[PDB]
Parts: sequence; structure tokens; C-alpha cells
Amino acid sequence: STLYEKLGGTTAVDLAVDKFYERVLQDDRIKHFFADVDMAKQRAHQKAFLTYAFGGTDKYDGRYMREAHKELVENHGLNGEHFDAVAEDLLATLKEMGVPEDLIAEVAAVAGAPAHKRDVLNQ
Ligand code: HEM
Ligand SMILES: [C-]#N
Repeated sequence: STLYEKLGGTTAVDLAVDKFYERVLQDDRIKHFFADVDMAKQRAHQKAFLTYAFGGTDKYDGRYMREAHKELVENHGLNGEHFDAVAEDLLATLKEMGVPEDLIAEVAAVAGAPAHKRDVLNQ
């Protein structure tokens, strides 16, 4: 079974993403990164992205992480602390939803992979 399946599939990811952005927009460390972001579009992209990242689809139909975050790194000071805030907010949301610790851990390994971090932070 994939991580996607174990978590509860579409409706679990849909709920997690919605809740995650609720948490992010209240997080003073990072909420301002989304000041000019269309959150309907962002929600749909993240649902599609995590579906892919958790093995629910072969591919992500959307931007690469490096190009996606480039303007944030170059113009708005996006750094490792913001990255860690995002990972922490995602995992907090899953804990709150009742996702078991062993699955929360598999998600942490995805969100924290160097191939993700280096591209997002354009390092
Ligand atoms: C790290 C765990 C991480 C992921 C995964 C991620 C995903 C992601 C997607 C799928 C998009 C949309 C891309 C597309 O256009 O197809 C996107 C866009 C933005 N992100 Fe992100 N992102 C991750 C990490 C971070 C971090 C650490 C921040 C800032 C705190 C952040 C922020 C943003 C913002 C803002 C956007 C929209 C960019 C824009 O167009 O202005 N992401 N992310
Ligand atoms: C990016 N969220």
C-alpha cells in the first residue's frame, strides 16, 4: 500500500492540505510568504503535489520546486527556518487529524528530504 493509501487517500490529503494552510496563515514565521498567493490555486496544487509525493500518482502536473520557490528565495529571504516551519506545520496538522505517529514519520521523511529542501531553497 502507498503512503497516500495508508493516510486515507484523496479525502485525507484534501483535508490535510486545507488544514495545513489554515495553520500556515496563522504562523507568524511564514504567513506573509502567501500575502499575494491565490490560495484556491495553491490548495489545488499542494493536493496534487502531495498525492504524487505520497505515491498516489506517477507525476506532479505543475512546477518544479526550485522554479516554484525561486522568487521567494531571491526577493523575500526564504531560508532554512521558514522551511522547518512549513515541515513542522504539516506534521502538526497530521497529528491533529489523528494520523498515527508511524505515518507522520513517513511524511516527515518526504518533507525533509535534501532533494526537496535544496530545490525549494534554491541551494
Ligand atoms: C516542502 C515540504 C514544500 C513543498 C512540497 C512545497 C510545495 C509547493 C507547491 C506544489 C507549490 C505550487 C507549485 C506550482 O506552481 O505548481 C508551492 C508554491 C509555493 N510555496 Fe511551497 N513547498 C514547500 C516548501 C515551501 C516553503 C518552506 C515555503 C515558504 C515558507 C513555501 C511557500 C510557497 C509559496 C509562497 C508558493 C506560491 C509561490 C508563488 O507563486 O508566489 N513552500 N509550494
Ligand atoms: C508551499 N506550500
